[PDB]
Amino acid sequence: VTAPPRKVLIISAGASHSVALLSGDIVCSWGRGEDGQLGHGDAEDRPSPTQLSALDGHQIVSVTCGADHTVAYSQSGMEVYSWGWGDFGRLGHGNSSDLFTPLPIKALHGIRIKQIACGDSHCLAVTMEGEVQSWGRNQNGQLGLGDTEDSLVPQKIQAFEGIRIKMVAAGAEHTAAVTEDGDLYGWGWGRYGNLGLGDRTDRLVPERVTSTGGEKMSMVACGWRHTISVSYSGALYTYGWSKYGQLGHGDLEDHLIPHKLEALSNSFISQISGGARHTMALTSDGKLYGWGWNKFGQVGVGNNLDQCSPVQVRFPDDQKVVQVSCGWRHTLAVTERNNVFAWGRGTNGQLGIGESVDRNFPKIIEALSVDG
Amino acid sequence: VTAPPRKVLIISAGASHSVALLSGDIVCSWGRGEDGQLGHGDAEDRPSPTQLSALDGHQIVSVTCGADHTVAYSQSGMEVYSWGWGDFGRLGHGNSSDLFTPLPIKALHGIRIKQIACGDSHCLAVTMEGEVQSWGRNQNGQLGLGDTEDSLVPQKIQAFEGIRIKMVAAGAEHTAAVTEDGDLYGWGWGRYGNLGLGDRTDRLVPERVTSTGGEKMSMVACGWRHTISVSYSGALYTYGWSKYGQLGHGDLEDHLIPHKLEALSNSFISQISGGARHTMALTSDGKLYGWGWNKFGQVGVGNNLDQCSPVQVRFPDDQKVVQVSCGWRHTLAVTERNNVFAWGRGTNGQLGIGESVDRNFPKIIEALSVDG
Repeated sequence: VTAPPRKVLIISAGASHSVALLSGDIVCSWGRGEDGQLGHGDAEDRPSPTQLSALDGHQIVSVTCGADHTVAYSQSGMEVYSWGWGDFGRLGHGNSSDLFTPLPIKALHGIRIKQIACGDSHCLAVTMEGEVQSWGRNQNGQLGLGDTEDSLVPQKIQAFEGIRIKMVAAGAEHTAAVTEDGDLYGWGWGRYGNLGLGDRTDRLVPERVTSTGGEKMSMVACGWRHTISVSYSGALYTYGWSKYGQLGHGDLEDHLIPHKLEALSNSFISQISGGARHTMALTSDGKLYGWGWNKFGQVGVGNNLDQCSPVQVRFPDDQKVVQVSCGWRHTLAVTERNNVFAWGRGTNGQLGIGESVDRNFPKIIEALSVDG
Repeated sequence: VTAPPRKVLIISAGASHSVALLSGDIVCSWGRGEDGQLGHGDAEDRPSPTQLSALDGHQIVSVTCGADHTVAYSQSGMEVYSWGWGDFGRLGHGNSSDLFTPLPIKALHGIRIKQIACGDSHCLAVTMEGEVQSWGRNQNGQLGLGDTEDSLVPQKIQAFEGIRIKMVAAGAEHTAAVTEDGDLYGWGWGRYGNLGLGDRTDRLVPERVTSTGGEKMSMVACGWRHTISVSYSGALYTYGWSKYGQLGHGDLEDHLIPHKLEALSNSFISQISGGARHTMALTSDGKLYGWGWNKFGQVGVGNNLDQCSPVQVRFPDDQKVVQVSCGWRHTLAVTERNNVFAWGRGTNGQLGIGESVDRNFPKIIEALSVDG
């Protein structure tokens, strides 16, 4: 009998593409291919998951999408790879060349990497020791280096000296982080209140968010112009832009400091993802809630109407969700049954279900899933 | 017999879409439709020219594409319309809502408009009196208003008081202008020397280019990060980014001040267009030269190799070219026979030739042309 599908370990949504890491250290990618973000050498869209052969045997343990580029890394080889749109040095190679196949980021060779975050035009790496390096576009201070000059190679954020960083997140042109001891930071473009600092002004270095209720934060994620964080008590906070209701507070008003999403106060949140104009949160018992822009069905609730308060995304037999990732106009999810689902815009093939119309509720990706 | 095709009056290329104005005041659009830039109400790509019915009978005399939006105006009704991606107020309506159908820009109602220029995320209008108003993204000073705050509505550039502006041009995040008396200006994002001011620094208000040889400039155009101008003697100057050879000086070096393109010194240049990473120039006797990025065939010279020096684009029977417009990955041209040709990337339908592979030399658009 044909071997069971590989376990789906990681999913990541870019703006119009999708990438997964499967057991056996196998990378696959699908969706928009025009900027090289799929990494298969050509520039064509792929409507079904396509194995990225160039990374076979390279012991990849992680993948992360930016808007129109992709990063992956190997812990054993201590190598980070990047490919896709090259403008402003977002790929980190000391130039701005686009890449249609993965190349190792030489500046990160031999570094012990804990996490990579990618925004639209900048990226950040966290080391096992909690140090942070950033690269790419810096016009609004998003690299946190204290100026506004783009960096074509990774540079250490000296502002975090002596501060152990747990994780970072990046939006279009802003950045956030949480420390191992629960403090929350924001920097970069801040015009819609998305740094959580109480104003609409950029920051060129990380600045600590002081309005958190004395609550410590365990995690943070960014959408295009909004930010989401979760406290040690599982409470969900959002801040920044809510033009499309993506903050989830029942209206379309921006927030300049973190604001607890009251409607979810009785659920413990375990994972979060920000899309361009929508948001996902996953509870500890595997229920997925979505909200925000829904023009293309990306909220996954069976219609095409924007949602300004959380709505539960439903799956067959109520199977629990274990991973979620948001793109510009689509959403990906993995369930406890080792099924992968996708919904939203499908014109670039990003749903991974073969040629298809857009979908407004979850659709199974047969190529990756146990069930049909 | 079926009436002759309408005369093609204006062509304009956006990043991944294409728009034309035809005799009888008819607007048609094709290519990528996802952000609303085609203006037909839906979000779908159109691979053939599609009449924009909503503007029928509105006496449109001009159309101009930005990256992912479109502007048109009527001289008789003194109305300017915009549609497409709404972020940062590039559409000029006092909000940042996307539009999938044209809406009039109320702030420009009853104003006598001479010209509209659109970049990626900002736009400018020149009045019949040579005044300039700008709107949209302003993070690097590209609106020329003296600060870095986005403007959701048009605002007058007070810096040009008493200076009669002939025309303006806009790139990704920079802007240029020529005065009626031949002076050249640049402002906005300047990191690749593209303002022509001798450095890599932004300007928040227009600044005059002083290295022009005492030559007066009759016209200016912008690509993504480069700028092109033509003198009263028909000499061609380029400056800014030349990573892809788009300045046309035989190598890949940036220029911080205008540099005359020596290879074309024996031709008189009459029209110019900048694409994202390629360039077009049209001589007074109707010969079209292209150069720069050619990955998708957009230079139109029968291959997919970048060109760092001008190469003549050839047409059937050497019919003269009368109009040209460059997009992100495609190029449009109109000839003296009232034929329209397109070449380059075709995945969004932007070539207007029905479903098609990419093309590396000119292909006739049957729907608009006299010939087959």
